Amino acid sequence: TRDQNGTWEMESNENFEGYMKALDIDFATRKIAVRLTQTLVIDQDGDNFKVKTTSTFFNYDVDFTVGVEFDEYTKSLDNRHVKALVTWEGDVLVCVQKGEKENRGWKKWIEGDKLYLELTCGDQVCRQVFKKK
Ligand SMILES: *C/C=C(C)/C=C/C=C(C)/C=C/C1=C(C)CCCC1(C)C
Repeated sequence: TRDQNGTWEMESNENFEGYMKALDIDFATRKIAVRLTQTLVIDQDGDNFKVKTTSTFFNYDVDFTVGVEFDEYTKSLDNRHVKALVTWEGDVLVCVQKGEKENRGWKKWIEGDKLYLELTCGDQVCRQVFKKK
């Protein structure tokens, strides 16, 4: 389904370290974040998304409209400027972050009671799986 609405609690986090290292996230920061359990809160109304990612130490917020390019400055992460665009490929939601890093972005999809997130940067792929709360 395309309906990604809900509160989603992480059950699996594969290769978050590699993704973070490919982004050039500082070594000391990665040590904290690498095995933190995350919660994703997604509010989806038509093409409009509000997404909040929360953990014990880190909170993130991003709002976007599907099909509308937008500049991002990822200063709380790797501190870079990218041009972000989120679109649908079938029922897979695809974000491309155009900039210095190749293959940078993510794919997100629902399969059952679970939300899957694939974060990509360079040659690295992180896969996270969440269950709806
Ligand atoms: C729709 C799914 C989205 C927008 C996923 C967002 C995930 C993040 C913004 C994760 C950010 C972080 C890192 C990449 C490194 C560790 C610190 C975090 C959790 C803020």
